[PDB]
Amino acid sequence: STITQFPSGNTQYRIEFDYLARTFVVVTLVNSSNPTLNRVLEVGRDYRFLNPTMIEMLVDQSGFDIVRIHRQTGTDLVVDFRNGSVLTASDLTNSELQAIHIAEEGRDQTVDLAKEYADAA
Amino acid sequence: STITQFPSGNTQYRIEFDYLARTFVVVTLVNSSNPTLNRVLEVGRDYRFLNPTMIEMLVDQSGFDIVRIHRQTGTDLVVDFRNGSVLTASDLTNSELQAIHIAEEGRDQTVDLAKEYADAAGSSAGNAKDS
Amino acid sequence: STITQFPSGNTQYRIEFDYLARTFVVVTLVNSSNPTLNRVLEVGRDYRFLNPTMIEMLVDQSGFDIVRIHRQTGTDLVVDFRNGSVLTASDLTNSELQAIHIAEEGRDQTVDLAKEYADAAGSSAGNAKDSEDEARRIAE
Amino acid sequence: AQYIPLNANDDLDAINDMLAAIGEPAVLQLDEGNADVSNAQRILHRVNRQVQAKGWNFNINEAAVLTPDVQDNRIRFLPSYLRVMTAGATSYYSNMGGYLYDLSTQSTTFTDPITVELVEMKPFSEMPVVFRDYIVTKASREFNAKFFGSPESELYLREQEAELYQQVMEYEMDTGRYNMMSDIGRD
Amino acid sequence: MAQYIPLNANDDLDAINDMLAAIGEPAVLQLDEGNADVSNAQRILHRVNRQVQAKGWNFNINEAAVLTPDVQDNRIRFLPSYLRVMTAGATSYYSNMGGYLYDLSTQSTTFTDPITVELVEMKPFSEMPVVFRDYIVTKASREFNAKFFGSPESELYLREQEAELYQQVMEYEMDTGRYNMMSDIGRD
Amino acid sequence: AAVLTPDVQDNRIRFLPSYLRVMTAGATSYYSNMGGYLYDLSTQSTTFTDPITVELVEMKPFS
Repeated sequence: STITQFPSGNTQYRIEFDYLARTFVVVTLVNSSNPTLNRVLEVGRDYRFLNPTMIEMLVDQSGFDIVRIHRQTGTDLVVDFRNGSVLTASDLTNSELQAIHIAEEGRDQTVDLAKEYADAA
Repeated sequence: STITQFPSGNTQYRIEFDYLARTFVVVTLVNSSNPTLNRVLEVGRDYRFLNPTMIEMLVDQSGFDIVRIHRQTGTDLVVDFRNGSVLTASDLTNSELQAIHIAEEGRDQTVDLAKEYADAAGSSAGNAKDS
Repeated sequence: STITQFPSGNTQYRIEFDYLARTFVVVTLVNSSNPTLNRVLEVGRDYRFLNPTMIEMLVDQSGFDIVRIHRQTGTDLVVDFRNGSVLTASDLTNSELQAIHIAEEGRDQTVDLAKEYADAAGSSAGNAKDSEDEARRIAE
Repeated sequence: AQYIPLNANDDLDAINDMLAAIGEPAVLQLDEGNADVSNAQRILHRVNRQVQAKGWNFNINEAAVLTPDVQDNRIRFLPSYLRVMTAGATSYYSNMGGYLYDLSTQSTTFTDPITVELVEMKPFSEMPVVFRDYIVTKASREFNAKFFGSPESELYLREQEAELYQQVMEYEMDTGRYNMMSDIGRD
Repeated sequence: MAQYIPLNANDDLDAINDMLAAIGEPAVLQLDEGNADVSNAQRILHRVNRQVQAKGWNFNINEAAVLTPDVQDNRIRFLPSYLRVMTAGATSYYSNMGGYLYDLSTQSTTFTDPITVELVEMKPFSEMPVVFRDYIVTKASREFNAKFFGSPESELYLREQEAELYQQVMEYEMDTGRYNMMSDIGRD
Repeated sequence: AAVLTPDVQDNRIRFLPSYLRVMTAGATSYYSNMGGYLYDLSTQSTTFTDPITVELVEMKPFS
């Protein structure tokens, strides 16, 4: 889907969903007992990209148990059309995939989060 | 709209919204007294399409009071683009329409699914503490 | 970011989002205490445009304390492709933008109602979880 | 006789003049065209934005009331802003994540309206004539330079540009009187 | 837009397209990693941005900044986003040794209470004033032309453009601060 | 010395495309065009109510 939870206490983690730009990925450490104890990491100071699907963390765990990764698509155009240029299929694919991703996330994310909280309860 | 309500004990019904494929439309039976059962039907042996705007059923029960019909679009590219093929106008039109829909689907059922999941979790917490 | 509110009393207000046409902008007067007295203003008799990013009010602001501005895009198509014609970028561009805009209002609308209830459910789940679990662990 | 133009626009004519530097005839519309029409607009827009940002007597506004929001106290940073400064003092203003940031206090939590000095942008078709001619010549020089090297077409635009620059300055000086002997009086 | 700024513009794509213009080729329309030119151009742009941002301007230096030591071991990390570390009004001896803060005066890497220094951090490209962006783009274009495709006419113009932009940056810098030399002076 | 007069229904003054320079005789001036109407930067409005006197230059045919 567009949200995933992994146990804490590791060095590497997997990215499974699809994205259009590398700056659309968000990482966050969550504590089960304390709801307001959450913090949001930041790229370069906390983690780095080993390959298009691998991330390596450089922080120390403590009062946390689960690692959460979700997606958030941006607002800016990915493809901008101009007369006199070569046109292929991938352009037309991405131009629609952007809006489809936005709609899918905005519809699903919170419902899936409520699902996981529900069965965790 | 996107969600429709229909009383049971009838033979024929209609459809009140556009769609892109026959698989998108979803029909299920509703029993208000027992929210838990809410059996969901499926194509072929239960209902069949003659007129694109009409629904004609095969089987009926008598323990249920109302019927639910609603739309649910899928998150996959209906149209495919490839080098060497030809670009028509129908595909170009049908491409964007997909997104303009998902918007309303979210707009309606997101909120009222939130209620069900929330009070289910609350009741689970309550009976967990009690028992 | 498509819904904003400002205090009432001034004479000029700013527009802070893009739009495709001047008919996609809505201005309304808000009463915080009783929300059954809201009104909608019509262009020409209540407000006017100076530049693409500013307006002026022309009516009396009595009994009101918030002013709200939001964007509402229509659903009818803008470009109509037909066979046997030349393909141009503007049509490709105008069509793309229309879709991205709508999806944005949809998400911004739904998140508002979703987030608080999701948070309440999560907090209740966590409270029941730790309370019951460690309490019964200590008990037995 | 006289010259009465047919369906005149202030952008199509500018593009046509920029095309004349190479030596190609005019056009009738902008919706569809070859690459050159799609290569001139970028340069024209960039040059316009660059020139408009120097700060002249008819741009700088010394009093403007920016107001915060009501739900979360913050101030947005629209892409039509060019300069943000305070008039009679030193200022520390910058952009961080599409919001106004004050380096002195290291926060983005403004609570009350603020008065600053800013310069906004205007569409190309409402500037005075001399500025438009100067911008067109400046754009034409670069367009000739980066796509078709011709010596005869060069060596003339520079001479024209110098005179246009002088005219711009001499126009600017007459807008404000600027008398130095002001607020000076006693027996 | 024909009469105004285009809607939802991408700054990095525009910068790449402007860099490609000096060679004499049209746009690229995607900004993808498959093409050879994009990968070469992006590194140069990033390097020039980092170099220019490190000179020190009135909106970078933060006089009062607080750093805190770790709990388990008394050390302070040296993040890769720091550019200059100095004290406010005195001589300083700071350096990096094994990803940690080192003090040459004391010859140790152990700090026991938080300290206060000044530093300069890095910012994303699309969050800078306009004149700086134009200056950076011109400087990057010159190097890209010089290193991969020798054109004799595209030159002899970028030099004048760079000089003009440098001047304009100077007037912009001298305007934010007033810098009155006759302060702190007064008596009968 | 030239005289410009406002409209009756609304209070605005048009900006014809034959104007070349607009200035005040013996003082500083702030005049410009914004949406086909006369704008005064000092007051930040376009609501002139009475006729004013300005200094301008108009165009003439080549012949």
